[PDB]
Amino acid sequence: IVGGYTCGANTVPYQVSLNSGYHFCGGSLINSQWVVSAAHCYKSGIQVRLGEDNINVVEGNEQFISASKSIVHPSYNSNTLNNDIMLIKLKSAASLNSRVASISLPTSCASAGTQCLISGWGNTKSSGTSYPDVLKCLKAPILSDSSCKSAYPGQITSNMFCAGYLEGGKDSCQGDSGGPVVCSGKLQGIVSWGSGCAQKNKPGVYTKVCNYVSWIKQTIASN
Ligand SMILES: NC(=[NH2+])c1ccc(CNC(=O)[C@@H]2CCCN2C(=O)[C@H](N)Cc2ccccc2)cc1
Ligand SMILES: [Ca+2]
Repeated sequence: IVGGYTCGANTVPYQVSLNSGYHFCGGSLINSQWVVSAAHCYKSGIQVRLGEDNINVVEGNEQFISASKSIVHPSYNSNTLNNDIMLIKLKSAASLNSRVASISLPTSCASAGTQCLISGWGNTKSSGTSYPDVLKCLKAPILSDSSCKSAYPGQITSNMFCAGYLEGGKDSCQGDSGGPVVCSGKLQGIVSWGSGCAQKNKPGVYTKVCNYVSWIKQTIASN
């Protein structure tokens, strides 16, 4: 997260870190057994880390749970990141508490102009690299689809939306991949892609979760 702020420990209790020896992606807890992340975060051997603030220090509220299965969206395209969503099942149910909590799936999509909270442990620099160890947060509005497509002509599908600031300076970044965009209490986006980070006229692009709620609900009920 570039241009954001330190969230505060466990103030985003649905935020998970995906760990394969190191943090490599974010995700969102949607019930005690399931996490939503980005398909571009797919790999084997995932440990889900819940209750995290500083990902390099055991602070006392963590739950570390291995994934038992991962399900990449059936239509994910790795060349374009269309359908950039994946479900991860926990081998044992998380113990839900005020620091480890699920985020509600959208009943309805959100409209342009709605403010959202984006969070993660990704790079905080718009040029170069600095990775924080505590969770960072950013308030950012959904941008119009026309400004999104103007920024990225020929690349935006109906399964994507842009959010952030066309002037630059505030954005998500590498390492935030797969983490949440929460608007009005619903998981509306997943950190997906963009050109650089926090660059002028290059806003963040996010998987449009509301298009996937039927698939999520049917997939978790059958797995
Ligand atoms: N909001 C942002 N500026 C931002 C940008 C990037 C990321 C992390 N996501 C990435 O790094 C993804 C993974 C594959 C390549 N990639 C990218 O974002 C590429 N830079 C652009 C690209 C390549 C192929 C298809 C779609 C988009 C997270 C946030
Ligand atoms: Ca920790």
